[PDB]
Amino acid sequence: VVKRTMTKKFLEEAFAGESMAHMRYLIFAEKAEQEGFPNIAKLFRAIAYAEFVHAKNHFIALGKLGKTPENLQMGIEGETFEVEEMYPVYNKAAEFQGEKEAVRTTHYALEAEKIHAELYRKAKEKAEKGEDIEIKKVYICPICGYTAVDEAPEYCPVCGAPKEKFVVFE
Amino acid sequence: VVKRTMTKKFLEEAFAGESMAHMRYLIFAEKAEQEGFPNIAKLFRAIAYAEFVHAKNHFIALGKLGKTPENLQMGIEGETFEVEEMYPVYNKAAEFQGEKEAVRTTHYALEAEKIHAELYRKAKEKAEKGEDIEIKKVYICPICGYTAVDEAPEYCPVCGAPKEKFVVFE
Ligand SMILES: [Fe+2]
Ligand SMILES: [Fe+2]
Ligand SMILES: [Fe+2]
Ligand SMILES: [Fe+2]
Ligand SMILES: [Fe+2]
Ligand SMILES: [Fe+2]
Ligand SMILES: [Fe+3]
Repeated sequence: VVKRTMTKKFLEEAFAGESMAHMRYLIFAEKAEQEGFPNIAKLFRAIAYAEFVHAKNHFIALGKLGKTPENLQMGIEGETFEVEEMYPVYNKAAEFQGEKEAVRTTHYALEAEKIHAELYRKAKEKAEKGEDIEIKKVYICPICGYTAVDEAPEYCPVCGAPKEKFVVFE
Repeated sequence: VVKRTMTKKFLEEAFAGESMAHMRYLIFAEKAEQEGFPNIAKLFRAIAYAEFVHAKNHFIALGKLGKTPENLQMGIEGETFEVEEMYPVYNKAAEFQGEKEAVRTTHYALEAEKIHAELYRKAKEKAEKGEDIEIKKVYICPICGYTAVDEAPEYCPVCGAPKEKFVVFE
């Protein structure tokens, strides 16, 4: 594990840089596919995976990867931070500055993070006992990120998108 | 598109936050799989997607998504910055502080970004003319992220990984 202050800071910045590059490429791949460039989209997705490898490598060097129970905990804290601190404030700020678009994206994220924090809490209770959670599939709204396990509402409670549009993980 | 300075800054911060959460979850998912928790891995992957939706929303709100040619340009500039500026410096600093692990992770990323920059350049020249790129498959080394198109090398020149370890994108 890296211990020197400056190098740790640099690896942290590189992890953030790699994460954003990976994210942009997933976004670009989707856009390229919609524009009629399937091979360019394929290129973006592959490189996005390469950035995942870079990010994971820095992540491990910082010694931030642990066992599932500990990983779920990192998740619980991050989600909880976004629910109680970050998004409420960013949302209130956007409201205050009249940026309706930002008011919407932060509202979208916030409601979903509330669900994430809870699912991770339930999951840890299991993992911590050496047990896997019992879930068949997960629904994710492609519009606002609303998340549902096993059973989904007919329409997204946040944006109202029909269930037919939810991305399914099974 | 969001214009106010503070809200714009907050959305850029949220984009970074969502990107890193997305990444940590993809990393945690692979770990959960390796530890024997396939359902928890499923949850991590599903939620990773939800964070992609959130980041995509902020990114679009910030007005950073354009047509494929322009998106490739953003990629070219990002990769070039990492190749010419960021990684050579972080790598040198890591070496100077004797953090061998970081020397390795920054070197792995560096060699790969050099390839990425060139590939996006090639792709853009085609996209500019309304043409897709002529690539059938893309191989990615799961160890260092080394990237090769159409054919995988006998062994990864960067980390030494055998050809059979490459992840294929077709
Ligand atoms: Fe990278
Ligand atoms: Fe979340
Ligand atoms: Fe929704
Ligand atoms: Fe999120
Ligand atoms: Fe790259
Ligand atoms: Fe490699
Ligand atoms: Fe990168």
